[PDB]
Amino acid sequence: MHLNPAEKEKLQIFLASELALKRKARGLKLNYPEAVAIITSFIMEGARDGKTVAMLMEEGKHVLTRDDVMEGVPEMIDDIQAEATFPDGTKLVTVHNPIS
Amino acid sequence: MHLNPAEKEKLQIFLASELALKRKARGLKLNYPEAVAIITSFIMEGARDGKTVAMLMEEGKHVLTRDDVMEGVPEMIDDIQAEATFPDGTKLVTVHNPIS
Amino acid sequence: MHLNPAEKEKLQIFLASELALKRKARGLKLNYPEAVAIITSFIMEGARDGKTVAMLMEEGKHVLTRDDVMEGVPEMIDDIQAEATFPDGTKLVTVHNPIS
Amino acid sequence: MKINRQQYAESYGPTVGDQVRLADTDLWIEVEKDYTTYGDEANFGGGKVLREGMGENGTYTRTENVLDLLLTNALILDYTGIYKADIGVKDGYIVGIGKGGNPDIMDGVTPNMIVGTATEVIAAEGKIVTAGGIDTHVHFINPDQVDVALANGITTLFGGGTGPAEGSKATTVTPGPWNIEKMLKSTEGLPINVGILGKGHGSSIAPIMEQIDAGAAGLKIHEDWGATPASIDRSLTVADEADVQVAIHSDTLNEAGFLEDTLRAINGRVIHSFHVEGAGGGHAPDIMAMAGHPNVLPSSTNPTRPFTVNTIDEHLDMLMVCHHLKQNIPEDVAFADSRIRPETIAAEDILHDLGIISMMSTDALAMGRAGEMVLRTWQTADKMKKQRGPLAEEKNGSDNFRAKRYVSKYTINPAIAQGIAHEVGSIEEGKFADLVLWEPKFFGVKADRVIKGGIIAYAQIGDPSASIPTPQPVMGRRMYGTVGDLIHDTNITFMSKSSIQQGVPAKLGLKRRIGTVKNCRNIGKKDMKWNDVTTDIDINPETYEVKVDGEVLTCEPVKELPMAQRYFLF
Amino acid sequence: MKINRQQYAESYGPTVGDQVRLADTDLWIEVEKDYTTYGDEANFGGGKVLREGMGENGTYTRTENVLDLLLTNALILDYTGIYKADIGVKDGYIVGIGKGGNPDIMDGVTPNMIVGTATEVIAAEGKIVTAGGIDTHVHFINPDQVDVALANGITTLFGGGTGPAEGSKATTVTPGPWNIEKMLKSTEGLPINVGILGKGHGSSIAPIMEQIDAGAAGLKIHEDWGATPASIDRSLTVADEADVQVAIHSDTLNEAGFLEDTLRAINGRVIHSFHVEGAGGGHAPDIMAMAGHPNVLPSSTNPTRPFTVNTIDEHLDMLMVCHHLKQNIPEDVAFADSRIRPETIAAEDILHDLGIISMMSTDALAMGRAGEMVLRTWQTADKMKKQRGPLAEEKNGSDNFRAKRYVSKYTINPAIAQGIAHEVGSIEEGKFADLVLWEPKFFGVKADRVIKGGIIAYAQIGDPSASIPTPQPVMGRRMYGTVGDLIHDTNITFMSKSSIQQGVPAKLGLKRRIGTVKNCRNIGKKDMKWNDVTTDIDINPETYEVKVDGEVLTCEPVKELPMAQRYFLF
Amino acid sequence: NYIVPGEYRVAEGEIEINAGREKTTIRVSNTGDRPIQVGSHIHFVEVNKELLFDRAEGIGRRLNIPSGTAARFEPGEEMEVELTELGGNREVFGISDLTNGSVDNKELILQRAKELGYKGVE
Ligand code: NI
Ligand code: NI
Ligand code: NI
Ligand code: NI
Repeated sequence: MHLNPAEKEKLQIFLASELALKRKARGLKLNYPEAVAIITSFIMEGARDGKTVAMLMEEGKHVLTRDDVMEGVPEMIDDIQAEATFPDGTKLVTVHNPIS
Repeated sequence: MHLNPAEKEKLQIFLASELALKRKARGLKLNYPEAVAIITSFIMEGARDGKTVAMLMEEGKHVLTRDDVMEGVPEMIDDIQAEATFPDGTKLVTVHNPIS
Repeated sequence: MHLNPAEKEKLQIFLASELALKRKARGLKLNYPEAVAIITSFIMEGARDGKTVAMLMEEGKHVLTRDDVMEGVPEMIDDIQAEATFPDGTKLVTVHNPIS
Repeated sequence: MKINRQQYAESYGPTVGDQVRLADTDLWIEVEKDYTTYGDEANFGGGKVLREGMGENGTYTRTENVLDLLLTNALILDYTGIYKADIGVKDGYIVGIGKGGNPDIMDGVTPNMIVGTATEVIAAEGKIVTAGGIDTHVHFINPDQVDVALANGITTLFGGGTGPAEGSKATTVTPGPWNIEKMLKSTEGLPINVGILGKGHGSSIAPIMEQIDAGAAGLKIHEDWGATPASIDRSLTVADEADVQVAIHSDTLNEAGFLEDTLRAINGRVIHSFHVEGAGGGHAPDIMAMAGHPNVLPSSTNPTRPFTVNTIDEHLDMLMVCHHLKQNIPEDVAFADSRIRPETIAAEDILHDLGIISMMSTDALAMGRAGEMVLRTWQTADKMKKQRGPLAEEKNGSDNFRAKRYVSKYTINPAIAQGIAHEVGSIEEGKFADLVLWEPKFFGVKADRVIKGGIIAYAQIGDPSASIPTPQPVMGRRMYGTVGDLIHDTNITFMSKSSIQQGVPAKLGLKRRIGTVKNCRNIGKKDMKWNDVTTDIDINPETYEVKVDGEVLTCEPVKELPMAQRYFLF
Repeated sequence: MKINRQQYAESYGPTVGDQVRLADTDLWIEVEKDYTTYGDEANFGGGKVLREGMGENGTYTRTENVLDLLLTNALILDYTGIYKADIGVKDGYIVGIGKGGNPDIMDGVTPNMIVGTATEVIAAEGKIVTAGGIDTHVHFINPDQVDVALANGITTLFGGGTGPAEGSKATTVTPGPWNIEKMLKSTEGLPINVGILGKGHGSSIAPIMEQIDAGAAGLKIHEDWGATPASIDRSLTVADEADVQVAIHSDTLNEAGFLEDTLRAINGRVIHSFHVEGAGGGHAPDIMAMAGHPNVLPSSTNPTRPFTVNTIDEHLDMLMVCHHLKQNIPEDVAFADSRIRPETIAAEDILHDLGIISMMSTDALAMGRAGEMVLRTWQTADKMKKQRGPLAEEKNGSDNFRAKRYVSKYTINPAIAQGIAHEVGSIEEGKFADLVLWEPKFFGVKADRVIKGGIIAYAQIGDPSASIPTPQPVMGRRMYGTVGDLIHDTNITFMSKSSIQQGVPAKLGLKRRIGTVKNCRNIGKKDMKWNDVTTDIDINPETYEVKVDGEVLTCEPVKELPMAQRYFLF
Repeated sequence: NYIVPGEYRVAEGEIEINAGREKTTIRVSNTGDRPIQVGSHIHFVEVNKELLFDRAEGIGRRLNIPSGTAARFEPGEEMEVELTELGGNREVFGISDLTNGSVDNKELILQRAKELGYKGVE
């Protein structure tokens, strides 16, 4: 596979997102790390899909809403940042105030 | 996400349980680490759901039965122990003789 | 569970295969590490199922075809090798030119 | 020109009279005073104040009142106060707490806090800064426990063990000269401060004392090695000669005596009483009465902290495993059961709130959680505010009195008890620069950056391949203070005066900073900061009811805690 | 007997006139010459040539012209040529480039490249071999960044920092004697070559110079510490005395001067201009004009490399975080915005292709990616071939001229700039054996094996429990060169002449190889290999249009790059 | 009742910066063709030569703005700014090398400024 250090680490974001999505599916309001994992994995999968950085900056604000998460979680997350390989190489996506 | 050392490690219990559940779904009798992974992940997800320690001590005995596992596996597992964050903080669940 | 070093590492092949299978399911042509992960996990799950080494050497050539992967990926993968616990202990499976 | 308070606090952190919520608790801390000069606040970055000729002095060499490191705009939470200041570090020690910058052009600069060519900057605006936690009940069982401790802001581990041997899995003991030497050498690779306890057992002085001369920093008396009147007496005789502390886990079984017999053997000498409530061990059912005595320095271990609806159910199997007991032996189960009492656990919450139990500790991996001493301290304080109300001593609607009482339990008090408060345990000038930065939203839960001897040792930081350090995954990671030979200069091995005088560090090739244990025998409960209460504690032998000043101490267990499911992935 | 070309290349790697595609780019390199004797190629294995009495000599002791290591059949890509040879290593250094084997029976053996009893063999047939990358813009923020760098073929890190402190997160600076000493000691545990930059700020000489005497290898002038005329002047005075290099990130704000004022302060002295395009920092909008001057050694950092459709959108938030800026301060945002210009980023692509920007670098973790210097160099070369065509200088349909121009940007040129090219930066006899093997399909993307001082330090290798090393999972892993004390012999700490003369390594107990920084002050743009162009660069202050020789330099951003989604899992 | 973890409850009132120090308003023009941004703590007389203002009025002074903020001058832009007095020892070293000592040496500072072409020495 030739995995580099970042590829290894970022597998665990995907894993945490899968865990969090299962918890959401059985009706739980998500906590801070769960919410961050879901939004982060969404960004990296979006890059893999070939979306632009600008598309993901705006889509990332509509992945989870306040009714999906515990009290205070929206205010705990000021932004989420993730880097992934776009068709034009690695780029940084920053999503400001992802959950209103 | 601010993952601490335990959060990182415990992701791999969830992963092993997912692997084991796929093997069970395609008709395989489960082995020792598979059985332990499934029961352990069940406990940690139960805590996340807000069950009590006492509920999980008794539910953990009904997750897998002897026909789900290979010969000798029930007798290899004297107990399973797991810690997770309950609504009232971290607690230890011990399931004695989980598979009769 | 008593995980040894190899059991820990090989969990991440299963994880990468799950990631890659999700990408394939949403219509993406797979890249080099994705393709390697899928074929590798297929081999290790086949061993767990109790297939023979000879069966997996031939099945591994039919898991992914060239239309499943990006341009050049078939020619990048000369072979895939994986070790897993068969009913008769650990064995090496080598799949030559898995994607024609 | 004037700045509104909201905007000022966003830019520089809070100032006098502002309050900050601790994590998702109900606890509020209030800034008591501020060392700054408004308009001359230090800050670093593009176009900011700490630049040459401006807030950075370009004239002075390092030796001329210049700092190695300035933490700007810290909200300090310490036994000494809750207040706003810059913190200056030099040669690995805190040298100034006040106002940093450049006396060329700024008013009110503390004279030894010059930002010069030699100065690194850490921005602490918007952070709470505390001393590193001092955990005095550590079982050295699994080296992976160190990062667990660092991630919750612990910077000193005192205890014993040789790894997952049954003696170490039960007791904080590194026994004898050879095991002590081996563990001192292991310590060279542990990125945290360490002191090692020998076995406080024997009927002759020499077998015990030779552990102190070998490099132990104290002793542990544990019932699993025989907490007999003789072992108690000999250990304290040794400690009084050597100037080290003795920790005790007393005879739960009451085999050779009741509590009063243990106290007679102690004979008024200073002792640190571990897990004083007794679930973690000690004379059944009344060991917690030790916390009333003037010669006792009392600590709790963390699994009983605070009293919750699940607390009892987890304990029996935890105890059986720790103490190597058998479920098929009736007396083993009866021994275990004798230690688990809701009446004394409930009273323990209240005794903490009253300042009668002075310290917290983990009991890491032997009925305790290595990364939850700080966590559970604040959960206890929060539960007590909810159930007992603000303490009488509070003002302004803040919880400052409670916050000083509770922060002392895991910082200064354990350091005083173990004879190491000259080096660690508080944010004071002249002490080692072991500092923990916390985002208030994560306070007591997950540390932002852990500074050890003036260099960052551990941090919550993101993708190492990214353009900046903030992208995911953000996780706890060892930093440069732990790498190569820097691990030697950023950490202290605490040892007895005699082992230091006898040249043990040179003999063993120890390269770590060597700290001297001292002033352990001339202290008492009165020396525990904010937690100095002595009183007669009565524990009913039939009902286990705890009374102080003729009043039954009891409270309800809670179904939910803050600093829990909002934060943790598992 | 004759062998067809296809079969010859499959067995021994390519020979004279054969071409090889670099990864999935459009770039082709051609073998210019071959040192072998056809029929006497060295190879190792069962029944192969390097066996006793045959291609291995059984007579000579190690000192008698025998190698410690032979890399067989390498395709070398270097500023010195693109050619086929065996590479011989001894005492950690490259001692021979030519033809290895046994003079007993083989024709054309280079006299000091005998394969003997003492010789290890690495098969390089079918591999491209390059010098290790020299990254001269490293922020030491997170130790996990080292493996990231090694995985993309970087073997030397020059820069500064103390971990994730705000000063280090913004600037490549390890400030003052104490922080420098601490980081030299940390370096003992980092499996890569290192040199440390001090703070190039002050109005008096002594505070700056004492950093050089403490062990710094150079200085960084950064606007966040005040990139004033005084700090520039004093740093260069120090550098001229000490024979070390100065890197500059200039005053973006134009606060104390415009570009012409910075150039006047420099006063014709040698300087390394970091991120010369300016998104990473410097006089807005015209800093890139520095790359025309004969006394400037100009580098780019990597996030602007090459110009793509997403490049601009990622930059604002990246910059705000790096420089500790606030979104609620209008002037902070205006400062950030002033640095992000498609006009100068597009021109930067072309300036690289023309040999006007001489170097690449990362800016690791402070607006740059630790593992993408090599990656983005080749993506830039590929984009330029697509948009500008083969360079006029090319022959045979190959891209050899471009490949030598671009490989120089991250190997020899940074080494020359920092005064370390006597030790590292190219595959030449007498230099340290820092070598990277690449499969052509992974060239510039993921290194196969990274050799440090003649021992493999990092490799893409599989299951450690398997019967052979190739089964999955194949990932980057530290090898034996990083373990135990071998980490000391396989890596160099570069230091100033004065610190070496003053015995700093012995004082600090440094066990690594010590490299001397020298010949930094007597060089210029003319000394940059394949990238030596001086010219008047005009940058329009209204439109930001860049002109050279009266022609506007512009190109389009691309939507896709090679060396991207074919290779990476995320 | 809603809990925002780690939230502030700030006190009432406002913070006066640089209290008790003399304030001075002056007009300043960017005569250059590139933007100039000036930080809160730079000795005001030592700013970019192409800023035109009464240089004498910048001696011993800096911008009266919150610590860490700046004033931005676009090309050709003239605006009024408020200055406050430097404190501490009232000495400046380095920067543009116009002072290197007490800010009381007005005549020497202005002589150096004029010789080096800092605009607005009268
Ligand atoms: Ni105990
Ligand atoms: Ni214990
Ligand atoms: Ni820069
Ligand atoms: Ni930089």
